[PDB]
Amino acid sequence: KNIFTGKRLNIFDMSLWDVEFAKQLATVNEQPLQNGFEELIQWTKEGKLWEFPINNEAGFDDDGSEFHEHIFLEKHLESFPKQGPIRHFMELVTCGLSKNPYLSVKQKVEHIEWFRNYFNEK
Amino acid sequence: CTMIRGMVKHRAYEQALNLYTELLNNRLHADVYTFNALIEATVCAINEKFEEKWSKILELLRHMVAQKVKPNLQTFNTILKCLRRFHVFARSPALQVLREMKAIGIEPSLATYHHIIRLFDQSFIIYDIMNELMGKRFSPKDPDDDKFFQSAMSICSSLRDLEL
Amino acid sequence: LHVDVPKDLTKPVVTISDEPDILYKRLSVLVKGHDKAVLDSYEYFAVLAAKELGISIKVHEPPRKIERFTLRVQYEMRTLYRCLELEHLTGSTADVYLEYIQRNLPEGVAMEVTKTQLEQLPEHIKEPIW
Amino acid sequence: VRNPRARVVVLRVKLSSLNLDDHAKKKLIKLVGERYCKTTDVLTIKTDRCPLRRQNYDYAVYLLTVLYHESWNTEEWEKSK
Amino acid sequence: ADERLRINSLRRWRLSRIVFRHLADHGQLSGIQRA
Repeated sequence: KNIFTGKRLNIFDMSLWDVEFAKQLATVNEQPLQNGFEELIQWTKEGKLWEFPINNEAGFDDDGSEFHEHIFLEKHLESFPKQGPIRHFMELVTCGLSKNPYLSVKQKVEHIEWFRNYFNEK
Repeated sequence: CTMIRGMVKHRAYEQALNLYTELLNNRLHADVYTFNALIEATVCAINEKFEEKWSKILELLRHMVAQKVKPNLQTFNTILKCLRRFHVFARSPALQVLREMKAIGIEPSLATYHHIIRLFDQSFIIYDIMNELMGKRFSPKDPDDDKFFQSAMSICSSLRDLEL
Repeated sequence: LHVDVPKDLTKPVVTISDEPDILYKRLSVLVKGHDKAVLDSYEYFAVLAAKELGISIKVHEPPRKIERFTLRVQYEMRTLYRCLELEHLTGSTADVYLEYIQRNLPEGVAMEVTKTQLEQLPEHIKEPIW
Repeated sequence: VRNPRARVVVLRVKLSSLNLDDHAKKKLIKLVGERYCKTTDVLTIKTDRCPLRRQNYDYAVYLLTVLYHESWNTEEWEKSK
Repeated sequence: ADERLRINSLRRWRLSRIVFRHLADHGQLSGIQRA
């Protein structure tokens, strides 16, 4: 008969220490690289190599913004003159900013706020 | 608990045990790793025979069930590693440890079989251990798992049996 | 390996999700390189791989360009092109094929892949607003 | 890996597939201007304003949506054709 | 900088020619051959 049948104890039925315990567990299967595919796999797991198929906007999300924040920036013009020549200048400014693909929403908003300030001192 | 674990980690078994008794006197409860530390300390304690050391380990297990702490893989593996130090007298207790480890539902690791094989090698269990392990895929569960195959092959060398 | 072989191999996990996949009418792959032989070998590789992946592929050669400039000492750049138009492939087939051929992209060869996804009208455009 | 040219998205739809009447088709065509090719009956909206590509795709869909709705609308000045 | 741009609103290898030649002439600049 197998060793798996027989008498048993019958006793029971059904921080830093953890970190280093897991790091020591990692060493159990820590072998040297066995070929080139394994090297590429290890590098991409480490974040070394590019992801394929290549995504030209990988790792970039523009702060999760949506298009209507980039195209419709006229809600930042509420505190300005609504019908004078600053309305003209600032509406055209925000039209310019809405066509800028290189800036995020935050920089555009800060720029609009700077004009807010500058006109208010003046 | 942390003092106990570090205390054993640096081989200070006697006052490790004394501080455990102090812990009990303060009506406090110990953690599984602390119990494993304490088992290792009990076995490495000097001037005691096999039987009283085994009784002390059993007493520790009765405490384990007393404070509602459930044993895990590391506890049984430590028990078997300690039992390795007592050669022939420890064989049936090691087998009983393995059977209880299965009955509780804790899957044996590679380190378990490493300890068992090295304990009995001082030998036909390897047939059974292997007939269990054939076809199975394993994961790192014990630091000593990497020592299995080596020890396993040693048996094959000692037994001069090629099919193993 | 003649006797010593791996007993079993852990195939990668490919789970059939529940979402519908993108459909591509066309997938045009414009590879630009400084060497015609490199582009010819890459064309052979890509076309073969498409054949064993079942994807319908056609190849043509867009005209080469030269950029000449002078410092008299006159230097030259040649750019040669190869266009691989794949047709009627799903999102996953396209994705795996592109991963393969981009990981196997040789030196000095840049890639431009245009993907022509197929979509249906938004529900806002099936009828006018009343 | 960043290439600024990857944000561009091009939406192409044949106007015959849009539920348009005569007035709506006329209005749509002479709204879009050169984006519509008479030979092919295809309207092509190229969006590159937004940094990302998902944002430009959403903007293109939004443009087509508003274009359809404003072509199917008859203002007061529309009376004096 | 940005302040300067705002007030305004309110109103190939980057090497020396010779170092280019040595790298270009030695084949160290990819794709740049001599006509």
